[PDB]
Amino acid sequence: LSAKNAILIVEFAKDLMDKEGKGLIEATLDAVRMRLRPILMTSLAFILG
Amino acid sequence: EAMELMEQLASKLPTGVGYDWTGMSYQERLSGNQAPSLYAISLIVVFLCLAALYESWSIPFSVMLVVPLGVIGALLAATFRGLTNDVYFQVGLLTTIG
Amino acid sequence: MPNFFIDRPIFAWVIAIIIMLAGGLAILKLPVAQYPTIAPPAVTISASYP
Amino acid sequence: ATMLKPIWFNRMFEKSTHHYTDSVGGILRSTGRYL
Amino acid sequence: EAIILVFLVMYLFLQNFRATLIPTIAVPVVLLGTFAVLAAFGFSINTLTMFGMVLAIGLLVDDAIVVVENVERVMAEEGLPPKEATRKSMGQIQGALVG
Repeated sequence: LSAKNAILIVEFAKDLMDKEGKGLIEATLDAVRMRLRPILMTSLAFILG
Repeated sequence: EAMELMEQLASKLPTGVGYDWTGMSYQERLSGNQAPSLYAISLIVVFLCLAALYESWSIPFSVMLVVPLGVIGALLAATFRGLTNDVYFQVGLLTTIG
Repeated sequence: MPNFFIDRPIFAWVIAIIIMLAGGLAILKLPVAQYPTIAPPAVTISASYP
Repeated sequence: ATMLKPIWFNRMFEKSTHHYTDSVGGILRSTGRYL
Repeated sequence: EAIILVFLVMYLFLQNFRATLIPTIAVPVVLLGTFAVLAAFGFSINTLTMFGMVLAIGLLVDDAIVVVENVERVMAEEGLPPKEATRKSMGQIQGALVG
């Protein structure tokens, strides 16, 4: 599971890091940190289950 | 219809005398009633496959309700000749509806 | 091609019903047990001499 | 793609994600010894 | 309880009747299919399979949500008609799911 979330994060970063070339640090963290919705929802569901 | 009579006659025997079924009777009892369920599941699978081939849910009915037209000929011929409902007749109905 | 199925919802729906029906039929016939056959098979020989 | 149509806790979620981005940037300023 | 509770939390998050039934109808299909696959291999239903599967339901709902929420987020952000938005989106996320 933890590997799956890590892979999601790194793939989302690299998608615009390589195909778009938006940035290296200052432009990738901003576009990646907004993906905290699914991780939090899934963790909440799994613990509550 | 004779099975209920047979068990009714089995019910009034003296104590210590039980009943059992052997041979083809045991096979018939063990097989159970699965032909109507098989027919229903085949019907459902055919409906689903047809609706897959077409798109609308109503179009498959036009093909699905053509069975009796072909079935009528098989029964007419069977009654005229004096046939019996055996496996060859069943596979004949199957290929005709196909 | 998961781009072809967008304008053909019925195909996905019918394969869904197909797998649902297969699963239900498997469930109805499968027997419920406790544990698998997890043990070393053994053969026992018994003799008596009163 | 078929059944979806376009047509009070959201502000707390916006605050929390803004705080999360702020903390991520703050910890990313140095890293290194904290690692 | 797991399958009802996941719907409850997803309704709490998304807050709309639409776009919430998709995982709750995807999960039973996967459940029945896993039962059928286990039947095909000759295994029986016992405690171990149930425990493994109540372990795996988390990754199943994960696989559902990673698609549905991605689609919802992109169609909300892009301000575009749903058809081509979802087209571009699944085209973009297919490789990541495969990997």
